[PDB]
Amino acid sequence: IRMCKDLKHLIYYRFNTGPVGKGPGCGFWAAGWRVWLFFMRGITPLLERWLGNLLARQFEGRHSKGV
RNA sequence: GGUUUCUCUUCAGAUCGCAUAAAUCUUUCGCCUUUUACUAAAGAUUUCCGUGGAGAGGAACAAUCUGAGAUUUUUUGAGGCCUUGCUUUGGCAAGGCU
Ligand SMILES: O=P(O)(O)O[C@H]1[C@@H](OP(=O)(O)O)[C@@H](OP(=O)(O)O)[C@@H](OP(=O)(O)O)[C@@H](OP(=O)(O)O)[C@H]1OP(=O)(O)O
Repeated sequence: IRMCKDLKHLIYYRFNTGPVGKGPGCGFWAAGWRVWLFFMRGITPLLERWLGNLLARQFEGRHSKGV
């Protein structure tokens, strides 16, 4: 989130330079899109393992003593 | 001595990736009632998103294509001839010849 905020500042202070002002008209979404896809690369196996454990506890049942 | 595409197997020691996430363990910090979820540095490992080389099989298209392959100076007649020793009998070593 912090990286995205920093990127926005960078983009805005390369955008609002000449006659353009502080309007909401700047949409240059490639950098934040890159950041959230690299996050999604990292968060795919962790969420896969977590939801697999959730489904296995939902269907196989919870081991009482177990480990 | 074809291209394109799909799948499988094997090897990566190249910035395998002119990009970059996450997790585990051991310690140091910070926040701090306690536990997750946390802070950010190191080390040891992993997973994931991708990649390169080689081989094999399949499918669709061009059906070949791409190759490798002489006289006029200095590289051709200034060529033949008797004698002495050896003849090693194809001639060698020495003289005036043309
Ligand atoms: O720095 P942030 O906290 O991330 O807020 C910014 C900032 O607004 P603030 O100055 O008030 O903090 C920008 O403003 P500028 O200084 O660059 O002019 C910009 O606002 P502008 O559109 O007017 O440039 C942008 O706004 P937005 O993302 O809507 O485009 C956004 O403000 P927000 O946090 O409200 O979104």
